[PDB]
Amino acid sequence: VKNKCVNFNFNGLTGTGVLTESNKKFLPFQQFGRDIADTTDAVRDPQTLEILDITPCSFGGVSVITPGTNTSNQVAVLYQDVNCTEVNVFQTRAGCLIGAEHVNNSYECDIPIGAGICASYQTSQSIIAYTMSLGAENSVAYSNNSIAIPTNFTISVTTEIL
Amino acid sequence: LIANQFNSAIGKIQDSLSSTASALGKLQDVVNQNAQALNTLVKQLSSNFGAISSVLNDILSRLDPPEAEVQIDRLITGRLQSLQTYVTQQLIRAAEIRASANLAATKMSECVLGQSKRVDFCGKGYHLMSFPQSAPHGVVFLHVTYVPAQEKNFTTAPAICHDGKAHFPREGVFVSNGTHWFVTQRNFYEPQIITTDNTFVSGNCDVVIGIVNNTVYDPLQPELDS
Amino acid sequence: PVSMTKTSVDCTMYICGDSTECSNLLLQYGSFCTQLNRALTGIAVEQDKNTQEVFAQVKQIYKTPPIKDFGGFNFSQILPDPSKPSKRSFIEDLLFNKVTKFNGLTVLPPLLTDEMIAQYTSALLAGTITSGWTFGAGAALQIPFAMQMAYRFNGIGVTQNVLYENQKLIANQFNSAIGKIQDSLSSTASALGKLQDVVNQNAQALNTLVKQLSSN
Amino acid sequence: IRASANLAATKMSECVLGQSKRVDFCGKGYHLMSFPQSAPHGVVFLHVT
Ligand SMILES: *[C@@H]1O[C@H](CO)[C@@H](O[C@@H]2O[C@H](CO)[C@@H](O)[C@H](O)[C@H]2NC(C)=O)[C@H](O)[C@H]1NC(C)=O
Ligand SMILES: *[C@@H]1O[C@H](CO)[C@@H](O)[C@H](O)[C@H]1NC(C)=O
Ligand SMILES: *[C@@H]1O[C@H](CO)[C@@H](O)[C@H](O)[C@H]1NC(C)=O
Ligand SMILES: *[C@@H]1O[C@H](CO)[C@@H](O)[C@H](O)[C@H]1NC(C)=O
Ligand SMILES: *[C@@H]1O[C@H](CO)[C@@H](O)[C@H](O)[C@H]1NC(C)=O
Ligand SMILES: *[C@@H]1O[C@H](CO)[C@@H](O)[C@H](O)[C@H]1NC(C)=O
Repeated sequence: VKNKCVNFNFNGLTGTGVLTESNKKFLPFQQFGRDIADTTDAVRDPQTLEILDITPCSFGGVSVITPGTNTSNQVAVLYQDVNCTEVNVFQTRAGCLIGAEHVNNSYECDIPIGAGICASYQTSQSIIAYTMSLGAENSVAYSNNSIAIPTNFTISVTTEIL
Repeated sequence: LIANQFNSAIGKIQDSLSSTASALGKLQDVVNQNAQALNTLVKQLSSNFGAISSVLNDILSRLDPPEAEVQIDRLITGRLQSLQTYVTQQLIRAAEIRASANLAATKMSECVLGQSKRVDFCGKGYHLMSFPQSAPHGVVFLHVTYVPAQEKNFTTAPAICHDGKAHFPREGVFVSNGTHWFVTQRNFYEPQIITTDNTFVSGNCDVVIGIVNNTVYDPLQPELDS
Repeated sequence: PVSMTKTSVDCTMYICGDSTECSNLLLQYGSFCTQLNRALTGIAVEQDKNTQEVFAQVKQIYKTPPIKDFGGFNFSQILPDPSKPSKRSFIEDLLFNKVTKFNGLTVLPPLLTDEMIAQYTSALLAGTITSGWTFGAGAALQIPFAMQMAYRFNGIGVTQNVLYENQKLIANQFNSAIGKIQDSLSSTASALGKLQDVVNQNAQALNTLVKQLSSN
Repeated sequence: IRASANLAATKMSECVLGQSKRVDFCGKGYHLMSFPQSAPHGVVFLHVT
């Protein structure tokens, strides 16, 4: 059985992986493939002579995107580095994201998911995932003969803590 | 206006610290990280490390040395490795603190003790002065900075020709509000009429690109005319 | 160097190949690798913080004006070029062409992807080319680039006369200098050593780490 | 790396975002201005001197 997360033990190798057909061509004598880390990745099916590739079963980190408990209890979950089939589901390069609504409007980053996607709590309130906004766009009216001279000042005291 | 604006800025410092606790994140992170490190150290103390029982007095009482020595050796190796991990974590964190401490020492000397012309080393904007305040296992800086506020449109030109001789500014910029030509300081709009005391003469018109035609007034001339 | 590859190595799956007996053995040792996992998460957050501290120092993402009338100078090489699909300037495209597993090693993606970072380096550049330092110090203040140079010369003690009288020569000297920077990066890889060494050292550290799995 | 990155952020602030009269901090010679350029996991500066 192929293309399925199956516990496998071939010729007594053992392990867990996804069995798929391999385009790689064994030399006739060879039996077991291996990796740079010296772990089994290619096997020859014993009974019938087909070359099987071992791809380890899918996995990834589990990260949650959660707003303040007092503001609400709603939560959206990030399954890290898995495509959105194994699992308001949004697919980003970071991984599959469940429980969040995509919006094309952009705001300043509040909760960062990675690959440019930041989350924040806004409209009635919910969790939204959007391409993060870099700041307000401001083209300057540059010209060969135009100068801007400030006519006023503000003395702002800023706190820096070390 | 400066006195009241600075007092108000101190007032906003008062309100920002009194109301918002997000500012003290770095020191709170240092304290929490260190306390959590010690707490983790004690938790590793009260962990079995692959022996019969975590308590040394227990393993002592129940087993005598000839067999017990392997279990005690296991507890020693586990604790000593945990202490190694803890010390190396503390020692490296001490090094990062030392880097921050030296950065603070430099920032103290170069910013508090004296005005620093370095940009954004002492908070955003041109720096005027900074003040130290003590804090638990840290220092808090107030950075008094000058920030330009309101723009104004002027036409401009690199230099000025008066008699075919090109005049450049000693300090400031040639700015025209559309019908007359003034010289202004770079970071604040204080227009002044063009005179020979603010400008030094050099060369001729042809070489400099973008020059405009503008009369240059000579303060000495009305004094000799009168 | 500014950042390093964000990698996360999970304690239980990595040390034990999905074995409950092994996991129970691992939990016996207590809280070693949960602090390893938190410390390695801390390593990762710092790298993103680094790129915040270095690039995200500008509040508003400026864009260059359409018409490239910069007092005779030719900054067309370092400014973004629309033809390339990613909004990347020519020198970044020169680097991005010149510069070239499943055992618990995960490579977390960076927070700021390469196009967004390029947008910052475009914003910061367009700020320099149209404001000098002012956009850093406060609100962005427009300034013609000839005066910005005359300011900066007066900073290094050379009065504005030398600039305005010798503008065309410096224009040609700077443009040729940029051309040399092009050819020096395009042909010679010795200058670009430090990032390659960072990649080599880190990717070797991982390759050694994963290789240790095959040691008895 | 963070020591280098803090050094870079200092350079980008004092050299790109501002002119710096510190000698050789921004390439050999007197310094005028600098350009940031992005690179994979690092920044490359063009120091105009
Ligand atoms: C600013 O640039 C504009 C072009 O965008 C200049 O306008 C022309 O400039 C050339 C060269 O100086 C002249 O020969 C033309 O007569 C100008 N035409 C117009 C419509 O004025 C303008 O002169 C430039 N100004 C400065 C200060 O250099
Ligand atoms: C509620 O608590 C969270 C953290 O627990 C905090 O971030 C949020 O601002 C709080 N909201 C209010 C209204 O106090
Ligand atoms: C995720 O799975 C679907 C289903 O086969 C596939 O069409 C899609 O291309 C996958 N995503 C990636 C990035 O391969
Ligand atoms: C922008 O909004 C339209 C309609 O509201 C939607 O179809 C589209 O998916 C949005 N863009 C993105 C990138 O989500
Ligand atoms: C100066 O002129 C530009 C366009 O030439 C404009 O965008 C800017 O708002 C003006 N400044 C003021 C204070 O009006
Ligand atoms: C200023 O005067 C000279 C002499 O007639 C002239 O050639 C030049 O074009 C003038 N400059 C401008 C900007 O009109």
